[PDB]
Amino acid sequence: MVYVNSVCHMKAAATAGKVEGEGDMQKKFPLAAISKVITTLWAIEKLGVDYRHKTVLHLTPTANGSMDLHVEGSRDPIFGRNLSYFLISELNRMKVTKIENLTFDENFLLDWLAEESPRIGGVTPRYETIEQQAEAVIKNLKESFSTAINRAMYSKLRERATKAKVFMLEKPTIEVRNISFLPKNNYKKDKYTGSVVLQSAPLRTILKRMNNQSNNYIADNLYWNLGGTAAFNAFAAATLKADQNQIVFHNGSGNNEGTTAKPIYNEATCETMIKTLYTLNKSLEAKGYKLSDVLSVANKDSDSTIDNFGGNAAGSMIAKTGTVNKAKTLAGSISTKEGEFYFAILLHTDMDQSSSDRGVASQMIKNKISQLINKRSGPKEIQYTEILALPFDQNSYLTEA
Amino acid sequence: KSSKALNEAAEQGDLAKVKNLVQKNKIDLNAQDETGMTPLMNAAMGGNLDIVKFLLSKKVNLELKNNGGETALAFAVTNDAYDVAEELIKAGANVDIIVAGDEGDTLFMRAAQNNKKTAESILAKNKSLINKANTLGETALFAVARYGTPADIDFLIKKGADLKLKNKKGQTALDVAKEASNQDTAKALSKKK
Repeated sequence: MVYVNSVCHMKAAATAGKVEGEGDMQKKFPLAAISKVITTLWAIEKLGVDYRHKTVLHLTPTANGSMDLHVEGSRDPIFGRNLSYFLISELNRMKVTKIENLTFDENFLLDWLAEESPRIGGVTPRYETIEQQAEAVIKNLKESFSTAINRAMYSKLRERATKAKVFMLEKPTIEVRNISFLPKNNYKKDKYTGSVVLQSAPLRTILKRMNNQSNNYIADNLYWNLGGTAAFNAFAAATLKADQNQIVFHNGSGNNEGTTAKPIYNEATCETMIKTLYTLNKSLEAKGYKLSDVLSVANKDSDSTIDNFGGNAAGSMIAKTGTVNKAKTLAGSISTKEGEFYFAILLHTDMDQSSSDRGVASQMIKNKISQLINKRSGPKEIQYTEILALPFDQNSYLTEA
Repeated sequence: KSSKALNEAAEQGDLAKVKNLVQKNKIDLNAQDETGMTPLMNAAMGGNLDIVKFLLSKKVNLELKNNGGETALAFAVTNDAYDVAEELIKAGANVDIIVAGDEGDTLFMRAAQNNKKTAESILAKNKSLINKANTLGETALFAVARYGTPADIDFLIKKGADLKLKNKKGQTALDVAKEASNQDTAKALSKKK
């Protein structure tokens, strides 16, 4: 079955004013991936919009002329294939082609498929012990970081880097003999250890990438990195003026934490999503940014879930989608001849009754957005150029600590 | 006998797990689950072009329908996986089909609102679909008149949409534009002849 749980909208202004819509604005409903809008605000509030995950690489010469490497981690939530390929290029620029002993500490996260299926839509792996985390990081280092580079994929990445004016070598390699976990408590460096820092892209771009893709891996790891559920609730009380009556979170993504038969979802009231949006926008404006720097733009962001959100929203809506078995959701803003308006639309679905519910819900949401645009005198196209959202940029090149 | 694990893997984009389960060779890939779903439908719904191409290499049936009456092509279009739609059309998927919902929208209609390229690929198979109405007597021109743009209107006018068609309530596209308060499409239609 498909139906409207709740709809809200509010004009974007200096003040959070009149709200109109449908249904109970103060009833909690499953959010699906519009949860990421909230995760996005929380990350920006705690870390700062332009924050950079600064992974430190401790390189010590061995007698054979290779390097030992200790990775001091920054918990970088987009560290996988692409950032690995870039690091390999970078190592070769510094004349490092061979690593003897590669150690890493408790903060080094590496999931090769961070920006790819099935990590985008999958249940994010949750490591209960540090051991379990270490063994999975070993697995990735051993099987992916150290193996023959995928020539076609490296080349696609480099084509993008080149559009982004970031240099990468045509054909770099790395060899790694030994890989093991070494806690930060126990790492101390040799007299001849030189150490260098890899800054990932600014947080706003990591967020733009996450929101474009609906990346569960990135959203869920941000949530843990920020302190998990306890830290989240304090954030919701202080920033959103919201307690369990308004909002309950289990993860950063909005993904199902339970079973197919017995789902558990992040829930909030439609009001809470409007607050989030207003506060996220104010935050970004205070630093000279816009909502389009972290959320997708209809039609204009090709590599996003709203690439094909047609209708009069094309080029005139900034939004995040959401999809779980029990819900289809959308949140963001529309730009119209009467100004910009925040909105949140929450629909119920039942995939267990029919998978056709997702498609039906999708076109209902689109038509609802079009209707809201119609009633505000039609679309006004947004000033925006497609952000190419790479996990590194021109300040990601290796520099001395 | 269908496979839950395979259907979920197809929907979610785990190509490695799909190939792994299909390699053991237990699974009939045309077996439909308790709601009529196939691995191909799940792959299309989830926008996973890699898994579609792999399943098409096994020569699955394109025209099976789930309980909602939808083929894999329909799952692709309705869920904005237009890269998958193109692959399925090139593979011989029937484009003269209905997508789910109360209205009986044609596949062409749903594509015309959302992706111009796939709308053209459909018409390239059957030009008359431009003017094929749904169950309420409405075509693409009616949908985009409500919820679309002047650019949409002229795209359809250029493909031969008929301005003067009436729906089952006796409304033209121009009438539904006005009823929807879409001043932009109303203007575009009411200047046209």
